[PDB]
Amino acid sequence: AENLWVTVYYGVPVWKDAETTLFCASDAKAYETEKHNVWATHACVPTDPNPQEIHLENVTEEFNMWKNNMVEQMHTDIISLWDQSLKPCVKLTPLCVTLQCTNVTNNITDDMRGELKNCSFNMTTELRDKKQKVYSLFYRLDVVQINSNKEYRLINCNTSACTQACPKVSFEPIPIHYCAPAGFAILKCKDKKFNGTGPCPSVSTVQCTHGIKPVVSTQLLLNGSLAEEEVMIRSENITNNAKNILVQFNTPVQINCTRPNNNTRKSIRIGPGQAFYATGDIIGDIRQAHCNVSKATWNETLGKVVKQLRKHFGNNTIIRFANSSGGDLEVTTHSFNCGGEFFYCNTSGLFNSTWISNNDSITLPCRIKQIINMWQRIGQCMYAPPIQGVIRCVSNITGLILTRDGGSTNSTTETFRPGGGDMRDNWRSELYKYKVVKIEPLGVAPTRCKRRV
Amino acid sequence: QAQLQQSGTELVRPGASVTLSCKASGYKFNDYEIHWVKQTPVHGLEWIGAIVPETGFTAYSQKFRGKALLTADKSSSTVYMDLRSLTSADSAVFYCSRLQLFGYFDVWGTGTTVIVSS
Amino acid sequence: DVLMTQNPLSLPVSLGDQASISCRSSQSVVYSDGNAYLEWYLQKPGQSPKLLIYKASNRFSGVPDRFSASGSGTDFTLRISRVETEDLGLYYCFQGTHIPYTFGGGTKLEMKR
Amino acid sequence: AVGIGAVFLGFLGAAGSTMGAASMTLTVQARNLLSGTVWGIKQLQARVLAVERYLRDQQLLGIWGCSGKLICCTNVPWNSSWSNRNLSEIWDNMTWLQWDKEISNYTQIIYGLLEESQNQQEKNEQDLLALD
Amino acid sequence: AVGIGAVFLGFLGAAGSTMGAASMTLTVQARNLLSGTVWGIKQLQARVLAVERYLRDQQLLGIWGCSGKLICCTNVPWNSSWSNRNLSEIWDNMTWLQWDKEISNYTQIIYGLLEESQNQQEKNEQDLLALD
Amino acid sequence: AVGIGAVFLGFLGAAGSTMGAASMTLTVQARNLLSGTVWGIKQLQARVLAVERYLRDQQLLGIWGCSGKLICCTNVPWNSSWSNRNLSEIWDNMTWLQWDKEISNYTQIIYGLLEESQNQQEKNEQDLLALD
Ligand SMILES: *[C@@H]1O[C@H](CO)[C@@H](O[C@@H]2O[C@H](CO)[C@@H](O[C@@H]3O[C@H](CO[C@H]4O[C@H](CO)[C@@H](O)[C@H](O)[C@@H]4O)[C@@H](O)[C@H](O[C@H]4O[C@H](CO)[C@@H](O)[C@H](O)[C@@H]4O[C@H]4O[C@H](CO)[C@@H](O)[C@H](O)[C@@H]4O)[C@@H]3O)[C@H](O)[C@H]2NC(C)=O)[C@H](O)[C@H]1NC(C)=O
Ligand SMILES: *[C@@H]1O[C@H](CO)[C@@H](O[C@@H]2O[C@H](CO)[C@@H](O[C@@H]3O[C@H](CO[C@H]4O[C@H](CO)[C@@H](O)[C@H](O)[C@@H]4O)[C@@H](O)[C@H](O[C@H]4O[C@H](CO)[C@@H](O)[C@H](O)[C@@H]4O)[C@@H]3O)[C@H](O)[C@H]2NC(C)=O)[C@H](O)[C@H]1NC(C)=O
Ligand SMILES: *[C@@H]1O[C@H](CO)[C@@H](O[C@@H]2O[C@H](CO)[C@@H](O[C@@H]3O[C@H](CO[C@H]4O[C@H](CO)[C@@H](O)[C@H](O)[C@@H]4O)[C@@H](O)[C@H](O[C@H]4O[C@H](CO)[C@@H](O)[C@H](O)[C@@H]4O)[C@@H]3O)[C@H](O)[C@H]2NC(C)=O)[C@H](O)[C@H]1NC(C)=O
Ligand SMILES: *[C@@H]1O[C@H](CO)[C@@H](O[C@@H]2O[C@H](CO)[C@@H](O[C@@H]3O[C@H](CO)[C@@H](O)[C@H](O)[C@@H]3O)[C@H](O)[C@H]2NC(C)=O)[C@H](O)[C@H]1NC(C)=O
Ligand SMILES: *[C@@H]1O[C@H](CO)[C@@H](O[C@@H]2O[C@H](CO)[C@@H](O[C@@H]3O[C@H](CO)[C@@H](O)[C@H](O)[C@@H]3O)[C@H](O)[C@H]2NC(C)=O)[C@H](O)[C@H]1NC(C)=O
Ligand SMILES: *[C@@H]1O[C@H](CO)[C@@H](O[C@@H]2O[C@H](CO)[C@@H](O[C@@H]3O[C@H](CO)[C@@H](O)[C@H](O)[C@@H]3O)[C@H](O)[C@H]2NC(C)=O)[C@H](O)[C@H]1NC(C)=O
Ligand SMILES: *[C@@H]1O[C@H](CO)[C@@H](O[C@@H]2O[C@H](CO)[C@@H](O[C@@H]3O[C@H](CO)[C@@H](O)[C@H](O)[C@@H]3O)[C@H](O)[C@H]2NC(C)=O)[C@H](O)[C@H]1NC(C)=O
Ligand SMILES: *[C@@H]1O[C@H](CO)[C@@H](O[C@@H]2O[C@H](CO)[C@@H](O[C@@H]3O[C@H](CO)[C@@H](O)[C@H](O)[C@@H]3O)[C@H](O)[C@H]2NC(C)=O)[C@H](O)[C@H]1NC(C)=O
Ligand SMILES: *[C@@H]1O[C@H](CO)[C@@H](O[C@@H]2O[C@H](CO)[C@@H](O[C@@H]3O[C@H](CO)[C@@H](O)[C@H](O)[C@@H]3O)[C@H](O)[C@H]2NC(C)=O)[C@H](O)[C@H]1NC(C)=O
Ligand SMILES: *[C@@H]1O[C@H](CO)[C@@H](O[C@@H]2O[C@H](CO)[C@@H](O[C@@H]3O[C@H](CO)[C@@H](O)[C@H](O)[C@@H]3O)[C@H](O)[C@H]2NC(C)=O)[C@H](O)[C@H]1NC(C)=O
Ligand SMILES: *[C@@H]1O[C@H](CO)[C@@H](O[C@@H]2O[C@H](CO)[C@@H](O[C@@H]3O[C@H](CO)[C@@H](O)[C@H](O)[C@@H]3O)[C@H](O)[C@H]2NC(C)=O)[C@H](O)[C@H]1NC(C)=O
Ligand SMILES: *[C@@H]1O[C@H](CO)[C@@H](O[C@@H]2O[C@H](CO)[C@@H](O)[C@H](O)[C@H]2NC(C)=O)[C@H](O)[C@H]1NC(C)=O
Ligand SMILES: *[C@@H]1O[C@H](CO)[C@@H](O[C@@H]2O[C@H](CO)[C@@H](O)[C@H](O)[C@H]2NC(C)=O)[C@H](O)[C@H]1NC(C)=O
Ligand SMILES: *[C@@H]1O[C@H](CO)[C@@H](O)[C@H](O)[C@H]1NC(C)=O
Ligand SMILES: *[C@@H]1O[C@H](CO)[C@@H](O)[C@H](O)[C@H]1NC(C)=O
Ligand SMILES: *[C@@H]1O[C@H](CO)[C@@H](O)[C@H](O)[C@H]1NC(C)=O
Ligand SMILES: *[C@@H]1O[C@H](CO)[C@@H](O)[C@H](O)[C@H]1NC(C)=O
Ligand SMILES: *[C@@H]1O[C@H](CO)[C@@H](O)[C@H](O)[C@H]1NC(C)=O
Repeated sequence: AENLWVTVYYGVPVWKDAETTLFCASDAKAYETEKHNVWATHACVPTDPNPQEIHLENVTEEFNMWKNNMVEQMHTDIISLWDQSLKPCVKLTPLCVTLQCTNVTNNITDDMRGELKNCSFNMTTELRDKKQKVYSLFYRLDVVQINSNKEYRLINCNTSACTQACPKVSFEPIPIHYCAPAGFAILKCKDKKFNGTGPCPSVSTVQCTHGIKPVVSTQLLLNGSLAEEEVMIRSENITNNAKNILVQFNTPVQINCTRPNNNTRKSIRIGPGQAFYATGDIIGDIRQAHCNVSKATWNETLGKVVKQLRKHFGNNTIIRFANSSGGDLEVTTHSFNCGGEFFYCNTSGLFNSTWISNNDSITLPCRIKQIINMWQRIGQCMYAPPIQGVIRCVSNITGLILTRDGGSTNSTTETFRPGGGDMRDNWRSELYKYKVVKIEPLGVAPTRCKRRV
Repeated sequence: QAQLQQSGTELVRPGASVTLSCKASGYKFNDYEIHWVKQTPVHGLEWIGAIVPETGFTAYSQKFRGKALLTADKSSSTVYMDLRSLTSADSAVFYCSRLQLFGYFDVWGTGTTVIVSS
Repeated sequence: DVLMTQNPLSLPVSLGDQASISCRSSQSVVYSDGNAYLEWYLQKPGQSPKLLIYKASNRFSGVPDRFSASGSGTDFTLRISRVETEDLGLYYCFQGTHIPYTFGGGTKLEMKR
Repeated sequence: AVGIGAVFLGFLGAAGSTMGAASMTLTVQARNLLSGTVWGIKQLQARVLAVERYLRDQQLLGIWGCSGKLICCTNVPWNSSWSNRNLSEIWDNMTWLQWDKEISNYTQIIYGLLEESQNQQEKNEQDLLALD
Repeated sequence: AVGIGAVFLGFLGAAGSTMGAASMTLTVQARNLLSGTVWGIKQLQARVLAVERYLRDQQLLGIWGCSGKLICCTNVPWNSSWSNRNLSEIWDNMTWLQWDKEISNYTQIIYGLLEESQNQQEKNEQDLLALD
Repeated sequence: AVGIGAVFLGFLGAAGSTMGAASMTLTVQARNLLSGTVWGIKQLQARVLAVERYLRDQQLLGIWGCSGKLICCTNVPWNSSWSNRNLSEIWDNMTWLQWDKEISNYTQIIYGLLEESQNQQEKNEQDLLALD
């Protein structure tokens, strides 16, 4: 009896941290036509309905949203999808030509003076020996003067040739589910006050993650998930100011963005089967694009985030909000895509407040660009075709990306500024509750068994 | 004669732990799994947990996870709840009920009115 | 997670009439096996809850033909015909597919004199 | 209602249960192990790697004389050095994760002992078959 | 002449013969199961899928205690509900295709019963090994 | 010093040793068999082919009733036609390479005899199981 012997068990429920290649799944409804979408993937298998989520009682797991894999994989997959959706489209090599530009004083407002240029240029036709004189409207951010006459060129012409986005392909994000392959499991942290790292007392195993929409934006997380109980402040090292602070709201803040210009699209034949979609005359008045948020709602949300930040920086601390220090237009502005148009909004009014220890709306102007450098890459630029009519979109601000300034000693004041630029933080805000583990089905334990001779 | 018998009334002080019981008789204990539901007029009927006597598996709900501790004895065909850190909100009537896989709560108990008072 | 909404809170009815109880689920209750485990339970004053219908369509055990349930997915309804004095009590709808299970808000049947 | 037992019968459903109780759901994990341009290449590589891992595990089991079995009793006695813990403690209190953490140090020693025991048993079978 | 028996020994050669006679050519199909840029990707995917299917079948057989055997006798009694047909009828009149059509309804029930029987036998072996 | 025995325990370390001595290091080769854009395609094809070869070998072993064993004693008597050499000569003088060269001619005959013996044993088991 006291003589115990080794018994071998296969299929034991034990696992370890591991990295693998998850396979994406998309909702079946997405397969109803609408194949023209950047994120529409044929690889993504149909979503298994009535998903099953098994709760692992008494199991405590260690999570780390900052060293987490399955965020780098998501970044890579999104970038690859973006490139794949751009391969078949037109390369705008002929567009790198001298332009004779002039201002559009055609019922513009004082804030839109010089923002639009009326540029005329010679272009190749479908016949190699013929040329056409055409004109288009270009945003001042897309053309740079070259030096009487005033000649311009596209900003990208000394770096690379831009690929025109296919007009039928949509930029609207669609939910994507990441699923574990054979021999692997995805563990979900069900704790509602989880700060992204450390043990998670409440754990469950899921076949696939919740549908995560690949929303690309800076300084403001849009259309994401909301904290269930309180505003969550998450940082790899809160004391270290070099680390971005990810803020998750418990209630959304509605943001209304519009491009009030009635744009007109114009097709120009660049070559055999090649079309360049230019911008024709704007029908009506020319006015600045802008976004609106409720003043009271934003103030309440800022008060809440300040309340949660004081838990990390002391009660009697002055918390200040300031606009971006500087950098490229992508990071210093709230960048996002609104119905196929790319916005660059000046959020200086959203982050203008100092908080003491004790029906109006905020209109923040926005600028439009058509030459897009996504994923912080250089040499791969995309030209966004113009969109006819008036653009309008409504979104939820579900979080922030903040950066703290290095203060000398303890100056009883902390100033936070909006950040972003690295989309891995955007995915990280949705995958913080997930991890991938590898099953280890082989187990040896003492049992009072003995084999024959 | 499948019946479930539980204690009638237990009066204890707040911050203490009470041990209830649910005697299973007249039917093979193993085959069915015993569930518990509280009967309160303010929060309504809620499910606490359910045990399988065979493997001892204990399933709980997040609304009463933690303090609720469920144990069973196969020899005596008994299922107990050990509820700790009792407050006024815990005073209600607890019904112990049996269930089968892909089955139904055919038979219930008489209830157990618990009062938390010093 | 599975919110079980039951309406109306009180359902007055005269003896011999028909009373209808509506109970709506927040999400789908159909399990992977293909069956929907939604049950209706009745609690009399001073008595423990009693099972009436299982599977939302099948009769528990020779319960009256008066007690008939129907519905699908989000919407489920229990109908009681020829109301009798013994039918007084609280009716509760309950789904048993997604853990944690939840009980209905409760409908208080009231007989009329 | 389906009942909470179906959860126990789900993938990793017994991860939190006692290893004695978790020993009754081995087949779930065992079957999950075989469940079933650059994206296609990566998916194919993952599938091939999973197949290779499963085959390596099966080859190990066969090398221990445990081929085709999920629970295999052996001739290797248990050393108190690996774990002086009782039997009731192990099979009624701990879970497989905790136990793996405890005995992770001696796993290779146990594997080598199992291999040696199987080789000795095979040659003893062959020698008794040198005698019959 | 080679003779018509070589045809019987060919792949699926016994598909039309009585299942009793077809039981003597199982190895042919069993071996055929493992016989051996976009085009290469598709071919590789097909090969990997075939390997996965074979491994799943072998894992099932092992889970029933039938590992390594082409014919495996079990402890599960035959239910008359599945088929009240006689033994001579089944093994001297019908073919495997007809029989599969007949019993396709109860296949999952039989598989579950086989799994339960193997689990019971394994734990009974372990319990008798708790006694020796 | 590690000693020259570790060399004997290395991959193919016993290739030059007598087959009797090389029979004690089978597991090394057995495990090596599963060790673990155009370049990726070729690597994946090689891995899949290795897996297929290993599975074919295992299926053959199972078809001979030798599943899960590295040394498997059979019921097929040895023909003097294949090799009239003694036992001591074979198992204390020659090596596996020399022996393979000698008996390469009769390998298919031996394989067929093993298959027939396993089929006969399986049906005899089934017939004794027709009697019990
Ligand atoms: C956060 O989440 C919100 C909500 O999910 C999201 O706002 C939504 O954005 C989408 C995508 O831009 C909007 O969908 C567009 O809607 C307009 C307006 O019509 C819609 O609404 C009316 C009234 O409700 C409905 O009757 C109507 O059916 C539409 O639903 C449409 O005009 C758009 O359609 C064009 O684009 C589609 C892109 O896939 C094409 O499929 C479609 O065929 C249309 O293109 C065609 O016509 C164009 C104009 O003639 C032409 O230029 C094209 O070449 C082509 O011929 C589109 O369906 C949706 O309305 C928004 N919802 C709200 C409430 O605002 C936010 O954008 C999101 N935030 C972020 C940052 O992602
Ligand atoms: C960006 O810059 C481009 C310049 O390349 C502008 O395009 C020009 O816009 C002007 C003004 O809208 C156009 O001039 C108008 O052209 C019309 C069509 O031309 C036909 O008719 C004239 C005779 O009138 C012929 O000579 C010609 O060959 C065509 O057959 C004319 O109908 C207009 O005439 C009207 O206005 C004049 C004003 O004096 C009256 O006298 C007339 O009676 C009549 O009422 C006018 O001449 C010009 O043609 C456009 N050129 C091109 C190449 O498009 C864009 O408008 C500008 N966009 C923005 C946003 O600034
Ligand atoms: C994000 O958004 C914020 C505001 O939301 C911007 O901050 C503003 O930046 C501008 C500079 O671009 C600041 O300057 C203001 O410019 C106005 C326009 O100037 C023209 O008109 C005056 C005559 O009125 C001319 O002298 C001048 O040369 C220009 O032709 C001025 O009118 C403003 O002056 C007003 O305020 C001052 C101070 O109170 C008074 O003395 C004046 O009399 C007048 O009332 C002013 O100079 C502007 O002040 C900034 N606003 C704030 C709130 O600070 C950010 O620049 C923007 N970010 C980016 C990247 O664009
Ligand atoms: C597109 O291609 C056309 C055709 O080559 C260009 O037009 C040409 O431009 C040149 C220089 O601007 C002109 O030369 C100048 O002509 C004037 C008028 O006689 C003269 O005074 C100057 O000294 C100089 O020689 C040329 O005549 C003109 N040709 C035509 C047919 O218009 C045009 O500049 C190109 N770019 C655009 C935006 O159109
Ligand atoms: C998120 O939450 C986790 C835990 O819930 C935090 O990690 C914990 O942080 C505390 C300090 O804030 C650590 O305590 C320290 O331990 C070291 C070593 O023992 C000691 O020298 C220090 O004096 C201090 O006591 C604790 O160990 C650590 N736990 C883990 C598991 O890492 C984390 O800081 C939180 N992060 C944010 C951004 O809120
Ligand atoms: C989170 O960030 C804080 C601040 O960056 C880290 O604390 C810092 O740790 C470094 C060491 O890596 C300290 O530098 C050392 O300081 C001592 C004394 O001043 C000096 O003798 C050493 O030669 C070295 O320079 C630094 O002072 C310290 N600062 C603060 C404010 O704590 C912290 O370690 C980070 N946490 C993690 C988990 O990385
Ligand atoms: C963002 O908020 C601004 C206001 O802060 C909105 O601008 C306002 O837009 C409305 C409707 O487009 C304008 O109404 C107009 O009023 C005049 C005079 O009463 C009337 O004659 C017109 O028929 C029209 O109703 C309003 O003037 C304009 N400005 C203000 C100060 O209210 C803007 O539309 C908002 N945009 C989004 C996307 O939410
Ligand atoms: C962003 O745009 C949305 C529209 O998609 C705005 O929502 C709409 O706001 C108007 C207010 O101008 C609401 O009308 C009001 O409704 C209340 C009752 O809720 C009524 O008492 C008022 O007399 C007025 O009719 C409208 O219902 C509402 N619709 C929706 C679907 O929300 C939103 O306010 C805009 N937000 C910002 C910050 O501009
Ligand atoms: C963040 O907020 C501050 C304060 O509101 C902004 O500072 C302001 O920036 C603008 C534009 O950079 C300055 O405008 C001036 O424009 C004339 C036009 O020629 C130029 O000559 C001047 O040198 C200057 O750039 C404005 O003076 C300045 N005001 C102050 C008090 O510093 C800052 O731009 C905002 N940054 C972002 C990224 O939003
Ligand atoms: C960021 O916040 C600061 C302070 O909260 C804002 O500066 C303030 O802007 C208001 C609005 O123009 C100024 O009030 C005005 O003062 C002039 C006299 O200078 C008066 O004639 C007007 O009728 C109006 O009352 C206020 O003086 C000014 N204060 C300071 C210290 O600058 C700033 O505008 C905010 N920036 C953004 C982008 O929201
Ligand atoms: C942005 O935030 C708003 C407000 O949180 C979100 O609107 C909310 O969306 C949910 C789900 O679509 C709505 O719940 C639904 O209600 C209907 C009844 O109207 C019910 O049949 C569904 O089963 C579901 O429970 C919720 O009512 C709605 N909130 C409001 C005030 O209408 C919106 O989805 C967020 N996302 C955006 C704007 O992209
Ligand atoms: C047309 O737009 C140009 C700018 O693109 C105006 O030229 C000047 O531009 C500088 C900045 O680039 C401003 O500071 C000046 O105020 C602008 N005006 C002047 C007179 O220098 C130009 O004025 C606009 N109008 C015309 C007719 O060309
Ligand atoms: C933008 O301008 C176009 C001009 O083409 C407007 O389209 C016209 O709209 C009117 C009134 O709805 C119709 O009678 C015309 O037949 C339309 N013409 C065409 C070519 O579509 C369009 O409505 C404008 N958009 C907005 C928002 O005002
Ligand atoms: C147990 O371990 C000790 C220390 O390594 C060793 O001396 C002893 O031989 C081992 N006994 C068995 C039975 O494994
Ligand atoms: C045979 O099937 C019937 C009907 O499903 C069932 O009641 C009985 O238990 C089964 N018996 C066996 C031995 O499988
Ligand atoms: C099956 O065998 C029995 C033997 O008693 C026989 O009576 C019966 O007729 C046979 N079945 C058929 C279909 O003839
Ligand atoms: C041995 O080989 C000879 C010649 O092929 C054959 O006649 C004989 O039957 C064989 N005997 C055995 C036992 O294999
Ligand atoms: C094989 O063994 C026999 C034993 O009788 C012996 O006579 C014979 O010489 C041996 N073979 C050789 C090649 O010596």
